[PDB]
Amino acid sequence: AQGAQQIQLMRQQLIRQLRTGLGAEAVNKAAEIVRAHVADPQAQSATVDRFLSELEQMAPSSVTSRLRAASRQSLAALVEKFDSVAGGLDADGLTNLADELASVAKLLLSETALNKHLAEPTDDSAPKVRLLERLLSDKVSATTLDLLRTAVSNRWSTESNLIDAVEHTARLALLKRAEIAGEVDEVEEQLFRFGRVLDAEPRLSALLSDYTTPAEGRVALLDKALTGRPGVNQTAAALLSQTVGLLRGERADEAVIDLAELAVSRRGEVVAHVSAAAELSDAQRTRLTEVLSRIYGRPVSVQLHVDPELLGGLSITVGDEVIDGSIASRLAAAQTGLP
Amino acid sequence: EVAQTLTQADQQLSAQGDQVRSGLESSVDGLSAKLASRILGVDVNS
Amino acid sequence: TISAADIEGAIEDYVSSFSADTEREEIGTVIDAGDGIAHVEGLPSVMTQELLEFPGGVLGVALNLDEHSVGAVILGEFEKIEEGQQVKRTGEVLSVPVGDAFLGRVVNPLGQPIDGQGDIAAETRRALELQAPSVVQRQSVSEPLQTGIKAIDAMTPIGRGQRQLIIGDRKTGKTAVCVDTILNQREAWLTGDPKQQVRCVYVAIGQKGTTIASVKRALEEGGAMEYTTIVAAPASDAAGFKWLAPYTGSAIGQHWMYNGKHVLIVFDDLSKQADAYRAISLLLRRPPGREAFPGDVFYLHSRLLERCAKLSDELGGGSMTGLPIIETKANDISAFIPTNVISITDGQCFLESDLFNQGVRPAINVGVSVSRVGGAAQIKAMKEVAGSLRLDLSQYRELEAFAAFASDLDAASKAQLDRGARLVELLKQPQYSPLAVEEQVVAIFLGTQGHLDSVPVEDVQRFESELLEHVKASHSDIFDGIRETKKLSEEAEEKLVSVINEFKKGFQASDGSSVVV
Amino acid sequence: DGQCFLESDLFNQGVRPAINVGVSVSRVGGAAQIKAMKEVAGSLRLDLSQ
Amino acid sequence: TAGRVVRITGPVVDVEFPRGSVPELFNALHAEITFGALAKTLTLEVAQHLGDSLVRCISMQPTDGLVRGVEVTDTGASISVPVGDGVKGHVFNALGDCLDDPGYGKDFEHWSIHRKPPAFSDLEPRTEMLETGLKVVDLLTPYVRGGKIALFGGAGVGKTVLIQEMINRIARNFGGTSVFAGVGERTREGNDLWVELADANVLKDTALVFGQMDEPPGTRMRVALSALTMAEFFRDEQGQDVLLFIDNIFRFTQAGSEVSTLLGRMPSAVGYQPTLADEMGELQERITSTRGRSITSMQAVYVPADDYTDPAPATTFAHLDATTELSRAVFSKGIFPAVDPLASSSTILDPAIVGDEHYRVAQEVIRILQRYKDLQDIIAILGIDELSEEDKQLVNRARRIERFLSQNMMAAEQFTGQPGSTVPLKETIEAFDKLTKGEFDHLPEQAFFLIGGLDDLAKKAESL
Amino acid sequence: TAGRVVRITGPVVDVEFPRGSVPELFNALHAEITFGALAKTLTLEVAQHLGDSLVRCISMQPTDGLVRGVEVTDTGASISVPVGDGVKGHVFNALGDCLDDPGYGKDFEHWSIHRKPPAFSDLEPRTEMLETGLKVVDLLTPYVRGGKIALFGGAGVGKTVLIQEMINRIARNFGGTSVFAGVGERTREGNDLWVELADANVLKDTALVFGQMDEPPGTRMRVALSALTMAEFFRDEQGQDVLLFIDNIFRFTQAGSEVSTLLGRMPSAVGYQPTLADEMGELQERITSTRGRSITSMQAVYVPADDYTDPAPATTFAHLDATTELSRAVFSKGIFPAVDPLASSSTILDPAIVGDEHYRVAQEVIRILQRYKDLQDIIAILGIDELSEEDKQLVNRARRIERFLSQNMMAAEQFTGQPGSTVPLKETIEAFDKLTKGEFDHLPEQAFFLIGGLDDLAKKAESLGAK
Ligand SMILES: Nc1ncnc2c1ncn2[C@@H]1O[C@H](COP(=O)(O)OP(=O)(O)OP(=O)(O)O)[C@@H](O)[C@H]1O
Ligand SMILES: Nc1ncnc2c1ncn2[C@@H]1O[C@H](COP(=O)(O)OP(=O)(O)O)[C@@H](O)[C@H]1O
Ligand SMILES: Nc1ncnc2c1ncn2[C@@H]1O[C@H](COP(=O)(O)OP(=O)(O)O)[C@@H](O)[C@H]1O
Ligand SMILES: [Mg+2]
Ligand SMILES: [Mg+2]
Repeated sequence: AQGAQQIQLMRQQLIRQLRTGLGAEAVNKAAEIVRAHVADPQAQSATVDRFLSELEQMAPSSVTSRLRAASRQSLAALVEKFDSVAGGLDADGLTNLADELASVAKLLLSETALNKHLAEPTDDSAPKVRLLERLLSDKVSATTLDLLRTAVSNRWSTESNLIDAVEHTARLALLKRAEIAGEVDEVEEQLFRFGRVLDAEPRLSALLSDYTTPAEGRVALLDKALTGRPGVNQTAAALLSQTVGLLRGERADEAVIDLAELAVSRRGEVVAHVSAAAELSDAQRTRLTEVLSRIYGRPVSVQLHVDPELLGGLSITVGDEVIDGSIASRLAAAQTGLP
Repeated sequence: EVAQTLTQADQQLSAQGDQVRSGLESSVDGLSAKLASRILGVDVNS
Repeated sequence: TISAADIEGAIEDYVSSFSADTEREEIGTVIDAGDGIAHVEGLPSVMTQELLEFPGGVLGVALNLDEHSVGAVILGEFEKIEEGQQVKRTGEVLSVPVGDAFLGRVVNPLGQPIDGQGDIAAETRRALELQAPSVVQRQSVSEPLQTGIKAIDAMTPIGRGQRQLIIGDRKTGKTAVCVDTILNQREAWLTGDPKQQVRCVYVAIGQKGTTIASVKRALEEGGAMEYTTIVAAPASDAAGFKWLAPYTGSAIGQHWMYNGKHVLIVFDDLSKQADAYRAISLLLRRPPGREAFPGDVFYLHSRLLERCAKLSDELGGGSMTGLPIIETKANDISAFIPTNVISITDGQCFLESDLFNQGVRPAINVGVSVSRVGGAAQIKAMKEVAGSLRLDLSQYRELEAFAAFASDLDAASKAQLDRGARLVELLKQPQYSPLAVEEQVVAIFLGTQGHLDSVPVEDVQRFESELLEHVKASHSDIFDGIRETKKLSEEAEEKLVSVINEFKKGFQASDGSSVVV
Repeated sequence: DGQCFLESDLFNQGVRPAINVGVSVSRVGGAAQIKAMKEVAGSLRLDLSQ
Repeated sequence: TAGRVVRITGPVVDVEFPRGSVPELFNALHAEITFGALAKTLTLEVAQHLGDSLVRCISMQPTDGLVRGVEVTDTGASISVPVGDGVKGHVFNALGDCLDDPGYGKDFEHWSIHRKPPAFSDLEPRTEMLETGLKVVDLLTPYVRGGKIALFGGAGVGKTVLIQEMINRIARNFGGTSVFAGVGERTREGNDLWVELADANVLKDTALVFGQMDEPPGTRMRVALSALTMAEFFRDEQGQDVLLFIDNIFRFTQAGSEVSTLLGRMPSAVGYQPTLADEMGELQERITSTRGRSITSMQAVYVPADDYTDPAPATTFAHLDATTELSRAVFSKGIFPAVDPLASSSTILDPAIVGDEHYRVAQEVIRILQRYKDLQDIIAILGIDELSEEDKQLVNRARRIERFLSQNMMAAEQFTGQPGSTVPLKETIEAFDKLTKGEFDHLPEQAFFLIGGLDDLAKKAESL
Repeated sequence: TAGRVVRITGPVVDVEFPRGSVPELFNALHAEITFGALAKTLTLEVAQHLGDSLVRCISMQPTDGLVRGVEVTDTGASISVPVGDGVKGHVFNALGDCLDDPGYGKDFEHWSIHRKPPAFSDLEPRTEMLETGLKVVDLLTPYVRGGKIALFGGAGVGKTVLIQEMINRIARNFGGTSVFAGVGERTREGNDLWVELADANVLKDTALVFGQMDEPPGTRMRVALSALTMAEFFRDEQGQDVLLFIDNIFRFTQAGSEVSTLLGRMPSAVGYQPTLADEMGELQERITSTRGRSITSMQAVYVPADDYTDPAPATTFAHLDATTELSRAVFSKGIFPAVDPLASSSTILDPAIVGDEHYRVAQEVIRILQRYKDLQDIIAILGIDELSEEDKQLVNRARRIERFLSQNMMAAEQFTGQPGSTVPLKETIEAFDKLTKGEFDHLPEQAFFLIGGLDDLAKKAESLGAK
């Protein structure tokens, strides 16, 4: 009986082996067939349209992190103060204020002792404020003094959070002046393009991220190497130069991506890094933005990342959540789903 | 006896498995076309 | 003969229904990996113990949830993990398929067959962490689980729903005892009545693959493989599988137990699971305690072993009996893990190397082996005949120092010594030879009624066996009576005595001495 | 490549050098002796252990 | 004001609260696991204030299925258990939830399980003896009222019957109640105890609190405190004498060690928690007599590796007032309760406490029994006839004494129809004085099994 | 796309790579040391992905003279070693470089030293005695052809001598290929084995792979994998019975521990790495026979401080089909081989395989020796005269049995000048049956010490004036 059972087991082992071989060759031929069919751009457009239709039927969902409670609350207070200041300050004063805040932040980063004294949590605000005037009461304008006094009058879990908050305020001021100019979309696009190229050129990002070297040399390199070109927004270049100058222990391309994310968040949008297999159409782009906004509610700014391996569909990723309509992903699923 | 039956069955089933592999090489086109149609979401004749 | 119709049928069915529509997936990224642990940033909504899919079909378990990342235990092929890989959350805690189709199959802790015998049809799925039956969902343990070993069945009886630890040094016969129990369940299986049948689960944790193959071969020889399932976590498996294997076996057994079936589950052995869990915990940087174990190793084993229970008749009356194995070093039962498991379980069978070498096989130390369930796990005949064994053996062990001075011993004490010698020889049992409960009852009746007093020690074993043959050959009605009434009636007792006396007239001792009267 | 175990109990008993014969050993053996010494002392260590 | 989960590491959960809403130490917080298979409400006991509005908590239930960021609610008080007469006849867990009838006791008054011992000035300075009514305990190992009694016994020596007997006697004579605390309780044995107490009809006199094997260390650590809180209510509020059973106290110590390890504390000698003595004191110091009422505790003690110098038993024995050994030999001899009269001991068997006559009779009984124990081996191997005439006289007297140390227990009524007996202490003293003087040697041994005072002895003698 | 050295701490090196260029786990990287005295090319094995494009690596050679920031080149694969029939008769190191003839084997096929074990369905239990000619081994722990054999023992109890004896008795006339793996043992012993195999004409069938105790932890970790890869090629590809000798496998474990704490993982009990059992399981499970493909593997397992409860030997025990436990107590008595009969074991010592007479005689010998061990302390204190007559007979019989279990081994002549002897299994069974029956109780016990069969016993007894 066990011998006959062994015969049957070996028979169906062979059957499973043959099924696996047939499935493998069939999926390989299907991959070749889809590769041949997808060459036509009309096929690209049809696949993207079908994925958009599928998304439109998708039921809407509902759902810096590294800051702890005290640092996050103090940053919230600082941004609250900054908005009120900037509203009256207006664009030119915003330029001056951003430069002054960046200089103050790099000074704080340099003088570790001063940073520690201004960062240690304390009950009262009179001593810290008093020292702030005693240091730079008249050197910089009143707006910067008020913002710095508010920044140091609050509590921070770690001292580095203070420098981070000041840098954030300076970035916010630059973004606010950009908004006043009304070319916010231009700076968004420039920042995202710079992030993409820095990521694609890790050597340059590593060279910039070496904060041991003087800031002036790094910013000069950036000006005369990458960000200084006829087709560059002035405000985006200023933001990139500011972040690199103040950079310390942070990935450069990651810093640029953070600038872009903050810039889009200024108006409340959500950045959706849509990676399509080909350049999209205006109608398709608008339809995609609308459907993503409906799914996630909040307005969505879509950044396109073309790539051939996708073969179709859109591999959307927003807010740590991915909708993978890629045709290549479908091929992988077909191959791996076999018995 | 179990061992000799096992080996003779092994050789015969290997032979007929090669034969069935030869036989099933034909219908691969249809199955691959069906799979491609399903993944693409639109039927493709090729 | 392999038909080509099914070959095409399977693939055409698969492709025709290859619906791979898109869906929203929470993603994370591997930020570091090492030694079978991967830390994954992202996955904000992942649950503790959630299964995670890494690229290439790799699986992990989310164990450490932090504000920075998730430390996950990779369940296999850890070398494929790389920094930057995308990790998906399945949305499920660990679960295994369960069903009657798992009988006769060898699977890994995820339920995937490894015997190469094809697919296993799952009746349903069951989470590994489903809570144990509550204190009010049980009833008293009152049904014997016959191991077929006279030593256990008489001295440390095991009832259905009990957790009896098998603890001893290496090569003392622990696996032999467990496999003997599994084989002894064959007659109950053949009965066909589920109220008598026992499904068996054998969890092999950390054993080398050829050892598991040897155990499976032994089970095949005895026909036990029709009602046995083997969950294999060989030594080459990731620490995650070694840590999960007992829980997989327990989940399968629980599926059977909650449907009114009776299950015997063997864990061979829990010490290796504890070692694997300690490895995982240390690699996760969890605080170590005594012997470097984490603070919840006792919880590990206690939650595992409390799922073996005798359910109340409202829930179906099914049961699961646990036979955890613990390997001690230098006979140190006061080590951390032996102490924990001894505390957790109902009774202990202590196997000793010195007894094994002395010829006492199975090498169970009846002096220290205990069964808190006791007589409730014995049939009436067994309880009656075995009543005097404990005191007889204790007195014999006390008197063993006076072996050579029998002239100075009073008549009673020399009788005690001789009876104890015969009884020790009685409890010996060859490997892979379980005895039916009626056979054990008759053998113990021989020992404790003084019918062995006229036989030399060196012949007792042989005598016993031959007598058991003789009865089964010509006086099977005694075995019937015992089995179908669970008691030794007076008429049966007298008939058995006459049969014993006739056999003694027939018996030939090794040295030619007459064993008559 | 072997060891000469020295014991204080052997030293106090008068065994000087206090080499514990049973556990002391050389892993080269006769190869490290001249022929005559190897002949006379072929099994001296085993003799003394016994 | 509600917090949210930040870190989950096994039973340890870190929770972040708003700036000024951090729970007090030992507060109970409630979280929710919504995953269907494992859906439950987690009770988290606050263990440490990590700073920056984070608290480290021990989960009382397994954290499998718990998600980061889920809301954590503060109850504003530590673990509280229901108190009052309504808890008797019911089974609760360390958290106060009723097991035999979920939802029961939710409207009862609830007391925090963390309470201080009676004020030093409120302690009854003078030790007092607990007149159980059992001859062996009253004479040889008297129990201290408001004291602690270690109980030692293997399987099948009548330990459960002795617990039933103590419940019966405390309920009947003293008009008291009983709280059983199963620390590290096996679920099978918990169910068995529940059913057996129901069968004996003493479940109505007892409140059962189970922290089981398969629960995380926190509940096994706090179940003794929960049962102690119920007993403290019975003593201080109902003005009753309470008998608290703890089984096993060593498992309370081991759960404390496990929790300490989980919280990152460095182990002290032999791997135990650094605060082992402090934890044991916080527990055992609440079991005392105050305001004329008392909690007396009988505790099962496990000794690791039989090492009485091991830190856990060494710490526990600092608080124990008496010890009661249950011997399989005595049980096999049919003597009930199977108390080993020689190994069992009491720290108040002292003329200062029990008086001169009691002490003298006890010492004489101990001497006779000890010398009979010495003669046991000679009698067994060489036979009784080998003994001298004085030796045989002493053997007869000692056998009679050890048989009279047996008694017909109230709990024994269910098994054997004969009802139990209570022997007044003075009657026991005079009876054993007579026995040690040989004033009963002429009577047969059988007259001395499972009887009460001298009246019962005589009456059974005329029955032979 | 090349990495750079960031941190150097002993045998562990941290390397930073450009994002997207991080080597996979167990990849082999190359770094240059250009200091004149110690100039070399370090091979680094990627052990961990530390994050931020940093990888922690184990160096296979001493890192002396290495400089932070130097270029690290990723080979894209794991450490690979030559495989084929050409490796026979040559000595390789853990990295696959031939030592006797440098440059040899570089054109061969190369196999990665990291491999998965055979599938469970392919495993077949092995039960076939491998007669050796040693009385104690053949009687009480019979070896399994195609099975796993270990020699446990403390330091300097006779593990290496017994390995050489088995090479003389098993590998000399073996049909197939032999692979010897020196794992963290003495270089002098490796050279001696090389010369001995060459002189015995066995080298041409043997592949030697050496990583000595003087090498860094990484080499001692991976030499076993390299030798096992060679053996696996012979088993799976060439299809011939393989003899695999490993000495000492414990070193593998030790090597891992030496680096474990430098790799950032908290120590386990007794200072071992937490991954002790898992690494050991991977390695051991790779060493096995599969259905129709035989590897007879014999491993010497060091037992630290003579402690058999140590985690390393305790974990190794589970992986063996037969174990010969060498004891310091037996060694100190002058009994050689210093086998502890009461502790050694074999899975084929049962009546089904070895037969009823062999099993009966072995059980009787074990029972007698166990009783002798039990009575030894009584004899030490109270003296032998206070035993019963049967106990006195048993003591005499047991002393003679334990003497007769000793044997003059072929490899031990260097230590005694006495040529070795070989005893057939049937003669061993008959002789020990006679001993247990008391047939030789009259001969002096010294007549049983370090001899061969019964003829040698008679001759030695005659030499002592007894018959
Ligand atoms: N009753 C018995 N009679 C004779 N030999 C037996 C008996 N039980 C076990 N043995 C033998 O004892 C040896 C050890 O048995 P077994 O493998 O079951 O023990 P173990 O404690 O599980 O061992 P390990 O530590 O290897 O897992 C084997 O040779 C087995 O055949
Ligand atoms: N005084 C007594 N009278 C009658 N029966 C008793 C007495 N004491 C004990 N027994 C019997 O002995 C058994 C002892 O078991 P148990 O009470 O559970 O003690 P343990 O918990 O130590 O095993 C009980 O089942 C009971 O029936
Ligand atoms: N069979 C034997 N006969 C005589 N001496 C031996 C024998 N085996 C070992 N020895 C002695 O014991 C020493 C230790 O043996 P060896 O195997 O080299 O060490 P290890 O046990 O550490 O491998 C040897 O160098 C030798 O001197
Ligand atoms: Mg085993
Ligand atoms: Mg050696």
